[PDB]
Parts: sequence; C-alpha cells; structure tokens
Amino acid sequence: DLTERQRKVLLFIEEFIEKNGYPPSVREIARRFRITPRGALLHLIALEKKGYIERKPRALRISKSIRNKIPLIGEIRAGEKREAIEYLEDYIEIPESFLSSGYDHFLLKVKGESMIEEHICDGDLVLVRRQDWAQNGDIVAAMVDGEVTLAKFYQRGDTVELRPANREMSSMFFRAEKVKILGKVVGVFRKL
Amino acid sequence: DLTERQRKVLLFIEEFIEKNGYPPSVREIARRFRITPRGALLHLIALEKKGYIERKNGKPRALRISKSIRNKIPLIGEIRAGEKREAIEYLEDYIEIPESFLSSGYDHFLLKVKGESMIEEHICDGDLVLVRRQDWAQNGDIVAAMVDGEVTLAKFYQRGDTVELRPANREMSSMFFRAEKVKILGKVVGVFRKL
Repeated sequence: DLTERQRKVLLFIEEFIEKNGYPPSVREIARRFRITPRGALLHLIALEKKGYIERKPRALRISKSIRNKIPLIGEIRAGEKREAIEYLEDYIEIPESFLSSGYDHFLLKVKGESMIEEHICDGDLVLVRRQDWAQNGDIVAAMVDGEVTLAKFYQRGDTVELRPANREMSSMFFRAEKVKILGKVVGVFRKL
Repeated sequence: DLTERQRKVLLFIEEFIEKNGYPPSVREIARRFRITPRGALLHLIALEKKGYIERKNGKPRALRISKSIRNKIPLIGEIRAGEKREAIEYLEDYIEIPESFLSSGYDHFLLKVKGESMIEEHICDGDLVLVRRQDWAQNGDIVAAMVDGEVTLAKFYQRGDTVELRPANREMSSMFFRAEKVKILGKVVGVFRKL
C-alpha cells in the first residue's frame, strides 16, 4: 500500500519516463518535490521495498505501474473561486487502449437518465479526460451552481447550452463563464 | 506473453491454491486440461521464466503465484463454425479488466460488437462486451450464442422446446430455434466503450 507521497513520487517517475524516454535522477525528483536529494532517495528506496520499482544513476525500471489507476470521484463541490473540490472514493485500473497519453483522467458514476440517448445509463462509469475547454457537441462533465452534470456542450456567443440526451428533459442555458468544464467523456464502462 | 492454455493454467493454479492451501501437482494440472504430464511441466517451466509463478528449488509443493493474471481477459476476434467442434475461436489480444466486473469462479472473454442489434440495451457498434463463459442462460439475459454456425448477441428466452434470440432493436426480427440447436457461449456481463 502506497502513502499519498509515495503515490505522487511514483506517478512523477512514470510520467517522466513517458515524456522523456528514460528515468529521472534523484536530483530531478528532489526538484519536483522540494525536498533534499537524500529525501528523494528515501522515497525511491521505499518504492523499491513495496515492489513498484527496481533499481549508475537513472537505473530505474517500473515493476508495478499505477499510471492506469484512475481516480473514481464521487462528490464535487464549488470551493474558493469555484475551484472544484473532489471527493475521491477509489482508484480503478482502466485498460490502456481506453486512455489517451497526454491527459489526466477521472471516473464518475452516472446518476439518472440525462444521457440515455447517447447510450450512457444510470450506474455506468464514465471516463472523463481532464480539460477545461470543449467543442460543440462534446459530451462533458460540467459544474454550474454547485451541480455536476453530464451533458452535450454548445456555446453560441456569450451563452453555453448544456443539452441532455433525453427527450423527456430540457436544455439549460447559462452565461458562459458560469459553466466550469471538468473534462470530456471519452469512455463508458458498465457492469450488468 | 501467454497462450490461452497458459493463462488458463495460471487461473487454475491460483484458484486451486486459494481453495486447498497448497498448489496442484503436474499431473493434477495435466488432467484438468487434458494435456500430457510432460506438457504441463513444460508450461510450468515457461511460466516461471515469464515471472508469473515461482517454484523454489523446483519443488512442486512450493508452486506459487508471483503475478496474478486474473485481470487479463482475451479479446476473441473471430468465432466460426467448426466440423468436429461447434465453434472455433481466435485470440486477437488481451485487455486488462478490473475484478469488480468479473465473476469469481468463471472465465470471461471480450467480443467487439458489430452493428445495431443491441442498441436498445445501449450496446453500440464498436463496443466491447465482456462475456462470462457459461453454456446456459436465463430469460432476459443478453447472450453470445451460436446458432446455424453464426454468432449473435441477443436477449435469450426459452419456452420449452423453443429458444428465442431477441435483438434489442424493434426493426430486427426475433429468431426462434429448437432449443437444442442454440449453443450459449456466455452471458454479457459488461460493456466497454471508447469514444
């Protein structure tokens, strides 16, 4: 079991390898985490103990990846300056072919029938790629007036439409900046 | 990498240890899979080399799982009519699926959905369906079935001598068969969609 700090150090190492094509040095980890090189080495040694990495400098291999362990978020609240306050419930391993390199992702459990005509059902998980922008027609996770919803996003001029995919429901329209885009729905996972 | 036989050997080893508290022998593995004792041993050697198992000092009673493959699910690219066999399956790839979607005590496979036959159950062309391997079904189950040499996804109903394979699509016809002619490949238990 990883501590919060160990998880963050391991993700940094994995992401550095993905970006650069070789492992980070102890000094690089120390810079990232604002700790001494000695402190960074201590995290490396711990990750090696728990079997997540194998260890000249940069002699580092990932033995157990956590990059595809995607956070499942439940509640999201509007905080200071409407920053999204996310309440993590779990991490779920998502198959690599469903994830885009280059983005972070989270999962949400679908509540209700707002997206049923897009074949997204109550109880599904949606895989959300984190982004604060959207194109018209994108299925987004958005927050407005402290409500998180899934909807198709449209902007025309100063107005954003959050359009359900359900003939029993109506679209909602807002002054554009009131709508915080949390990300774009890029996968759906359903247990029957 | 693994063959299907090797994956299934590893699943058997892991479940056997869980149930019994000791690992199966070479001959227990051979009889389980209708392969030769020598064949079973060659697999253990290969799987140890691949890091999936350990056998300290090469002793059978020390056989243990080092890397579980319980999440590794075969994507089957083709299932076609056989001659001696009803169905012949071709492995396309493996996809990692969380155990939360899997039923304990069963094996599973994935199929890529082709067409609109299940659209009213919100299963779309290009989705993967996770199929739990079983050769029976209950009314209202979504099944992968082989009938008349062809594989379909449908809702299953049985009323005595007759099975109905009902598409979840108003515009497509239910198909009715003598019950004994319907080979159930398994029950759809999950749906995975990449947008």
